[PDB]
Amino acid sequence: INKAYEVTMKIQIISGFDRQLTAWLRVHGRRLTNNQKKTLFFVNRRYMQTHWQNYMLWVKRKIKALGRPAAVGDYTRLGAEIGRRVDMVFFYNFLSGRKMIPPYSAYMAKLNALRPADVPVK
Amino acid sequence: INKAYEVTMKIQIISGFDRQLTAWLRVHGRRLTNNQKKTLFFVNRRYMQTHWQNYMLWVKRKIKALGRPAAVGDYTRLGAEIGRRVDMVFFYNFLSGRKMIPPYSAYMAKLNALRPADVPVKNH
Repeated sequence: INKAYEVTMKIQIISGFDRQLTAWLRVHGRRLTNNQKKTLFFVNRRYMQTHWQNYMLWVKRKIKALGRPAAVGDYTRLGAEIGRRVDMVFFYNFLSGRKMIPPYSAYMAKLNALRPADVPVK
Repeated sequence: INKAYEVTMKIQIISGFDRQLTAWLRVHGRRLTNNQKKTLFFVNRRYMQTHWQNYMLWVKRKIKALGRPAAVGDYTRLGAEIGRRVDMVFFYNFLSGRKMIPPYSAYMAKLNALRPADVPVKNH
């Protein structure tokens, strides 16, 4: 059930990365402009996209290792695990500590405007 | 810091960062696209811009410590030292290591097309 599986995983991964960022922003957000905050949310979606194949390699081996028929809920749980086990807070700290949060551009707004279920992955 | 001094520093810093990137690329650039390489050259300019206030305080201290009035040759030297010693390699490793090199955008090509002397910084 391929796309139901991709959708629940994307929702959980983005949700999880977004939780890390919103938590981080409560501590560090004072210093950043609203555009810089939106850029970091873009970063979350882009990070998921550029690591999607690696997450799928790994998810494929975890389902396989179920010795069981995968239900969509398996995918929900594997996505939630990626969402909390990727250290995005390190990434925010490094990027902001290097003063290199990129400018908020229309192409970033475009990605942020999609529903999480529709964020394109390959 | 006066305009003439600003200009020799931007030239030397961008040149130094560019040399560091050119070096790093020999090791780490085999599988990047031309686009991705051009983004890291943009990153060098952007890095200088966002660290400009930091470099200006460092420069002020170095100049206070010179033991004589400063002249443009001192600023050329300090810009070259920043160009050499900032570690752009830890930043290039971070972007490439995480597969987060940004796409090459039109605004980036615009910044890359300026002469280093004309890259805007907050110094006016």
